Amino acid sequence: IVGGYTCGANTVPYQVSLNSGYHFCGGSLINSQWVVSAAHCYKSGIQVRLGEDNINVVEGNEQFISASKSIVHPSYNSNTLNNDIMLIKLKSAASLNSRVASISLPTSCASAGTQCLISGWGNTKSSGTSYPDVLKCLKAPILSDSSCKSAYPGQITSNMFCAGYLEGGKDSCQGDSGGPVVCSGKLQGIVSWGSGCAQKNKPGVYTKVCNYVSWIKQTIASN
Ligand SMILES: NC(=[NH2+])c1ccc2[nH]c(-c3cc(OC(F)(F)F)ccc3[O-])nc2c1
Ligand SMILES: [Ca+2]
Repeated sequence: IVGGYTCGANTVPYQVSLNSGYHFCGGSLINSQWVVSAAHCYKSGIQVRLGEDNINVVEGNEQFISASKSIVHPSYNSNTLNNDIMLIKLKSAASLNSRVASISLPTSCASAGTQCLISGWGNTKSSGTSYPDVLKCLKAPILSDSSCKSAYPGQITSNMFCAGYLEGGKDSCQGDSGGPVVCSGKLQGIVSWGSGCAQKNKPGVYTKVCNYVSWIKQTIASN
């Protein structure tokens, strides 16, 4: 997260870190046995780490659960990142409490101007790599479709939305991938891609979760 702030231990209880011997993507807990992340974060040997704040130290509240299976959207395209969403089922259910909780899926899509919270352990430098130990947060607005499409001509599908600042300085970045964009208590986006990080006129692009709620409910119901 570039230009963000320290969220504070366990203030984002649905945030999860996907770990394969190191933190490589974020994710969101949506029920005690399922997590939603980005299809581009797929890999085998994923351990889901819940209740995390400092990812390099055990300080209490963490639950490390192995993924039983990851379900990448059947129509995911890695060259366009269209349908960039993946569901991960946990080997056992997580214990939910105030530090570990799920986030609700949206009943409606959010409008431009909606302010959302984006969080992650991704890079905090737009030029170079600085990875924090603790969870960073950023409050960003969803942009209008015209500004999004004007920023990435021909690269935005209807399953993507842009959120961020065109002046630059504040944005999600590598390492934040797969994580949550929550607006009004609902999971509205998944950190997907962008050109560089916090670059002027290059806002972040997010998977539009409201378009996948029936797919998520149907897939969880049959697995
Ligand atoms: N500017 C953004 N809002 C943004 C968001 C997620 C990203 N994820 C990545 C990303 C970058 C990776 O390494 C690469 F820069 F060499 F391509 C690898 C995985 C990523 O998800 N870049 C990203 C940029
Ligand atoms: Ca920790």
